[PDB]
Amino acid sequence: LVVSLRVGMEIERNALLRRLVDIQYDRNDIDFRRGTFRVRGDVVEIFPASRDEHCIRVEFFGDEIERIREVDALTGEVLGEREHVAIFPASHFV
Amino acid sequence: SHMTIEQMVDRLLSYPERTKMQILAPIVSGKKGTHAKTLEDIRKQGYVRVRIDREMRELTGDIELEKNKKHSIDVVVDRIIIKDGIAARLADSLETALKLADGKVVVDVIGEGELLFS
Repeated sequence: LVVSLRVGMEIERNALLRRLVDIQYDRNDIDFRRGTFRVRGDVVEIFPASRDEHCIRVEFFGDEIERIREVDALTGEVLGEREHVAIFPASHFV
Repeated sequence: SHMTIEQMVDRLLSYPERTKMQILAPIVSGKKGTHAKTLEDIRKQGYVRVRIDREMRELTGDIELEKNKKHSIDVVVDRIIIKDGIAARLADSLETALKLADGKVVVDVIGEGELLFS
């Protein structure tokens, strides 16, 4: 059920979106809350269900992930750069 | 004159499959100033790529503009390819750009020119 993401991974943006919805993340372009994601063109930001985790920013170029960063969603600040990340379901009840 | 989102999306869908396009928010056009506050707000809103004076530049690159010279700044909202199912994504990206640039959007068709909608 985990959604694995890595730089250079071939996946369409909307394919990632569907998979996130499948694991109980809601699209919320109007909130920063945990267990949702927001979409800004070819950038998808995922606010993990886990406390103490950072927002994950996934940058697409066509059907390829080009960059994955840990960010502060409130300020846009980049806190880390990643090769591989994994998103687990928003609830343990799936 | 005042196009609907449906009209905008259907225009882009008239291009051949595989056509590359960049959806731009023309936030500043031919205006003097450093535009420091503008660049800060757009960086804070999580945008990555901008076109500043015809140069593609990244935000958080420490951008400084000469105050007494005119500048143009476009936010690169999305970079898409015409293909099956893109309709909703085009709509969303066009809407995002229109909100950013107070009702104007620019679509750069790679290999062709630009389309201005409003």
